Amino acid sequence: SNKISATGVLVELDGDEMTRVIWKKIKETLIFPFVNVPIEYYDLSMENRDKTEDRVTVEAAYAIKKHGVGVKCATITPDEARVKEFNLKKMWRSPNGTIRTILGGTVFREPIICSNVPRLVTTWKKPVVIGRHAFGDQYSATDAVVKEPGTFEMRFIPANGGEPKVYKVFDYKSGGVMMGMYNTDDSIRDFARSCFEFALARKWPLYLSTKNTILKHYDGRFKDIFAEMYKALYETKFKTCGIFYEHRLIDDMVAHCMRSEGGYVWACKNYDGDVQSDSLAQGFGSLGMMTSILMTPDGKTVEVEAAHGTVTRHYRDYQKGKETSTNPVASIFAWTRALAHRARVDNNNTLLEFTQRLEDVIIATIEAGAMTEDLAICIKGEKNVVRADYLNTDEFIDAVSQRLKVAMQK
Amino acid sequence: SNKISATGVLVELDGDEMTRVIWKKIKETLIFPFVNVPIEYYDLSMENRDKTEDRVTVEAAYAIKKHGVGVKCATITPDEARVKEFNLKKMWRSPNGTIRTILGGTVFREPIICSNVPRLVTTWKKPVVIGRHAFGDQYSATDAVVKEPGTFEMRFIPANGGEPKVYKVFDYKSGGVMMGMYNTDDSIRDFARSCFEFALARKWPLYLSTKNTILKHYDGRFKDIFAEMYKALYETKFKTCGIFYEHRLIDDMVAHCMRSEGGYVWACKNYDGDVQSDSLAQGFGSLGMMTSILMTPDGKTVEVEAAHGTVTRHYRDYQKGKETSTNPVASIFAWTRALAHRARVDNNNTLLEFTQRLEDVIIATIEAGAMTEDLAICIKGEKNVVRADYLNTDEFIDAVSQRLKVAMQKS
Ligand SMILES: NC(=O)c1ccc[n+]([C@@H]2O[C@H](COP(=O)([O-])OP(=O)(O)OC[C@H]3O[C@@H](n4cnc5c(N)ncnc54)[C@H](OP(=O)(O)O)[C@@H]3O)[C@@H](O)[C@H]2O)c1
Ligand SMILES: NC(=O)c1ccc[n+]([C@@H]2O[C@H](COP(=O)([O-])OP(=O)(O)OC[C@H]3O[C@@H](n4cnc5c(N)ncnc54)[C@H](OP(=O)(O)O)[C@@H]3O)[C@@H](O)[C@H]2O)c1
Ligand SMILES: [Ca+2]
Ligand SMILES: [Ca+2]
Repeated sequence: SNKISATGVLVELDGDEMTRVIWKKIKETLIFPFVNVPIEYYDLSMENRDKTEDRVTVEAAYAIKKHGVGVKCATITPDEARVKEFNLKKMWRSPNGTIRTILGGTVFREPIICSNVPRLVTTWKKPVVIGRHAFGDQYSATDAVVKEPGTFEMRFIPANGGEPKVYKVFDYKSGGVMMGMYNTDDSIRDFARSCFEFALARKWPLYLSTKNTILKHYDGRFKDIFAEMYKALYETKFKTCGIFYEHRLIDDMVAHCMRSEGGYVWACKNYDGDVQSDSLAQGFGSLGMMTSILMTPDGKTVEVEAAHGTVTRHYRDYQKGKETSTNPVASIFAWTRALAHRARVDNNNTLLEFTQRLEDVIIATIEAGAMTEDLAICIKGEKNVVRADYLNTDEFIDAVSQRLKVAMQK
Repeated sequence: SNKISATGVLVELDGDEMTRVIWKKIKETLIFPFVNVPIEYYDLSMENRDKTEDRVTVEAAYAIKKHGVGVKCATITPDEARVKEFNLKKMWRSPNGTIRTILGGTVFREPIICSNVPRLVTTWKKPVVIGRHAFGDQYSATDAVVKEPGTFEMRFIPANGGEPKVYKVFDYKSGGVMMGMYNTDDSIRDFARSCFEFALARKWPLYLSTKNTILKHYDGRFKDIFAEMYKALYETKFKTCGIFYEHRLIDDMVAHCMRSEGGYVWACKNYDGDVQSDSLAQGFGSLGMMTSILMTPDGKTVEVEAAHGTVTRHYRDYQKGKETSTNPVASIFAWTRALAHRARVDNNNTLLEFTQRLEDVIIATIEAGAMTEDLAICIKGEKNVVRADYLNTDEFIDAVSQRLKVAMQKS
């Protein structure tokens, strides 16, 4: 019972509403008792984001680049109703957006799985981790209606005074609609770097979906760039790891995902990752059972968080004194994942040990049958759920806490 | 009570490989012995499309437009390999894309369910019917890699002689990639008309996914057009059946599809409908249990078929001379679906009842354990099925024929 320490620092980003109440508890019960982390702490509450005029958000991001690891609690992103609620003198940009620009990199969503908790998709046994390429295809396109008959044309004008090449796209007769989109080789090459680095670190294979049958050039450039890089830099390493990479056609990927056991990383384009991430996440079940995690292209800088929001509907009931059974595992797993990275970077196996315990002690505690209300509802259905079927949030943490001590051997 | 018939006509398209052999028995066994509806027959064997330069294809399209109701056996879509196998001439176009263009409107995939055959998604208790647009967008789009540094711009050049309209799209420094797509107001309008008609006729409610969050002008146009057309011609008729039209984003809709019981028509754009139809394909179980049906904008003209292809691999065992358990139920349902549409235009409640019992009989056939391999692998899983769990194709069709004549008697 020597409490574990570290050698580098861990950047903590505190947040809002219900997840903050949960954050605080976790640190008191599942982290600070068992381990001493140096923590550079930025408070990203809405209150304190407003007070520093967002400066702490940016400060937090740069710290993550200096130090190399960050955990983030759910933070409210301000909108119109929020500016009236919290009296903000500015509608500040979503802190994730701010953070993500500065760090750069790609977001991987990895769900936590338990035996007894069933999935919507019977086949699924292991994580399917979708990486999403955020730099714009349709998200930075330029769209327009066509009210007159006429002709939609595309010019590529070379900057070295060279001859423009132009493209007949369509001659409309009645009305219509037109669009143009783009992407960079550098944005793609960074998307690729992230993916290869994540899947390698995780010791999973990597898939890539495109529709390159139809868009032989546009979607072709993705397939190629991944290929260029793979057999250059990654193929030997993956092959030592017992993993691989293949490009699949998007039509096969959805079918493969449907039919498959799982246990792989799925890298897909901006639009595809956006559409798929929601069905996929639904299918695995509770949003408390999944974590986000941005990974820069080098693979040394990581920001990690639960893939749910500040779960406000519950933060009301907590204010009103009512019992609440918000699921804390995604939050808890943000800590363990993030601390793991820290350990893997500093080559620190007492800390890397701890993270393995907690991760699996959580799965044990639910696998045995102690679970928050949402998981009960997967097993037992939404009618049928009685109070003895779920622990509330606080008594679940106290339940993983004892079970952790049990497995503090070594 | 002997054999019955109807005054309107079916339009039979003969197809090729395994599905052509199943086709031959389906008729002789399950439908012709109990139903004698007139048939303007058109053979569409890959054989014959070489022998008439893809021109029986087009003839058949216009045959259906003229007559109102087609049924189609699967056909080969010429690969570069199929050229060497059959004959040179031209590496032809797809007879599906050929007949679909000629007739206009939209294709709706509808799965068939059996209580004892599980889905991969533990909530799908009712069918989910994707209608894919199948025109424009990324499927007729121009694309280019960008090797130099330069500007990508878009010009709209009016036909009348007016001012071009230019759009600065991007300025490349390194290398990049570019693209442009169109869709037309009259393709979305006919996409819309068909869906509203189809959702109505089948008494299911109608969703439409877009991305008008992102693509305000482009996707909005779709949103606005269904909104226009719903109010002005369908919103009344929908409420007089107890159904609704709603738009959702594509994110909610795929979250919906996954968590929802089913029993709706989901109009998808050309790219969403290609992708999503494949997730639904696998999720329901077997392509043996799904029919593609093509409805024109007016909704008075249909060409129905099976969602699967010719089942080449099975046909290869048929040539070795070996046993095969190819699932005919989609092909049979393709008949009972056309004939049903033939009946509701003749007001023929006799033929309408035959189609419903035949379908009821194939369902209870499978619910009492009599089934083909694919459905055996759907229950027991790929590597745990043995010969004693499934019937071959002949045994199966014969098993339902026996079951059919008893249900004809007891009434
Ligand atoms: N990481 C981030 O920064 C991030 C991301 C997204 C949203 N948000 C913020 O969160 C706020 C609320 O957004 P929201 O309520 O739409 O999204 P949400 O927090 O994901 O809540 C949606 C609903 O999902 C259920 N849920 C989510 N997490 C859960 C958990 N851990 N345990 C049990 N149930 C859970 C709850 O349903 P019931 O009502 O049935 O209990 C909840 O009301 C917003 O102000 C937004 O800015 C932050
Ligand atoms: N006109 C059309 O309706 C249409 C549509 C799509 C494709 N096609 C054409 O069909 C040809 C063959 O393509 P394909 O083999 O990839 O697709 P397919 O004919 O749909 O067969 C795909 C595979 O899925 C399984 N399967 C499909 N239908 C089945 C059934 N009724 N019963 C049992 N198993 C079934 C079989 O796998 P196992 O052998 O593993 O059991 C089969 O080999 C191509 O030339 C293609 O162009 C035609
Ligand atoms: Ca999304
Ligand atoms: Ca497809």
